[PDB]
Amino acid sequence: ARASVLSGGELDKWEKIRLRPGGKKQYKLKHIVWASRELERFAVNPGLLETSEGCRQILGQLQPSLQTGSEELRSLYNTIAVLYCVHQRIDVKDTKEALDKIEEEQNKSKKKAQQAAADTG
Amino acid sequence: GARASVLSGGELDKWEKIRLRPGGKKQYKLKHIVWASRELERFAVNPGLLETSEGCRQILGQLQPSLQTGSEELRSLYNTIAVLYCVHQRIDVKDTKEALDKIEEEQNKSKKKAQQAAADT
Ligand SMILES: O=P(O)(O)O[C@H]1[C@@H](OP(=O)(O)O)[C@@H](OP(=O)(O)O)[C@@H](OP(=O)(O)O)[C@@H](OP(=O)(O)O)[C@H]1OP(=O)(O)O
Ligand SMILES: O=P(O)(O)O[C@H]1[C@@H](OP(=O)(O)O)[C@@H](OP(=O)(O)O)[C@@H](OP(=O)(O)O)[C@@H](OP(=O)(O)O)[C@H]1OP(=O)(O)O
Repeated sequence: ARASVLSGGELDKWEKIRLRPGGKKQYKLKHIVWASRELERFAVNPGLLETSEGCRQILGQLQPSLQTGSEELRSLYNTIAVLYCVHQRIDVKDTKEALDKIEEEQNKSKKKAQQAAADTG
Repeated sequence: GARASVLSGGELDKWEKIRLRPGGKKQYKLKHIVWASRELERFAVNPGLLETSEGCRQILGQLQPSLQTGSEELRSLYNTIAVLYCVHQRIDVKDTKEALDKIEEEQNKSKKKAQQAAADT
């Protein structure tokens, strides 16, 4: 699960992203292996880490449990959030920025969906 | 019509400076409150809920699922009540677009303070 999930280029940008905004630990291979084993624990298909859409669907499954979520649950969500941004080639420098951008991309997409339907005709 | 129970004095003078469209010339008037009031009755929604920040919030939650497929009338009604909410909340807006952006920004920050409140146990 250390070569199927990310490409070579994806990995090099993965290993520069910091776990927390003002911290110097960064993401490693071990966080990919861990998230993989975690999803199986949660009865989720780990193969979905391999793509943007797969990651999106995982975050959709996990979102409802996020506010009451344990630290393990929150760490798993944040990791997959960073993976999604990587797959999308959205630049991020830490976990918080990936969450902000995913939030920003959900608003943009819902906006364009409303404009597209509204201007239909 | 009168329907002068919805906005106070300070609120009415802010209402009438807000533009219907972000860079437009027409601004909200008393006839837009009268109209929104009658529109809600026709949608079988309590128009007295226009009189408070909490009332407008509950209306927006009622109408939101219908928004993407809504007609111009439905969208106009939603937009009008989004501005009223911002007026009641003393959120400074200058047009309908900004009112919608700030409601979304407010929902984002409440959901994350709630996630941080629980996350700190
Ligand atoms: O390959 P390097 O010369 O070692 O520089 C890279 C990198 O810069 P690049 O993206 O151009 O490779 C980092 O930060 P960003 O530029 O992505 O913002 C980071 O910079 P910091 O000094 O701020 O940490 C750090 O430079 P350095 O190795 O001197 O500490 C990093 O190496 P790391 O990714 O392992 O931190
Ligand atoms: O006669 P006024 O009521 O004083 O209208 C003027 C003004 O127009 P003038 O520059 O010609 O005086 C502005 O609008 P524009 O003509 O440039 O479009 C301004 O507009 P904003 O609301 O965007 O700030 C505002 O209009 P409003 O009536 O909404 O307050 C403002 O005068 P006030 O300082 O009296 O508001």
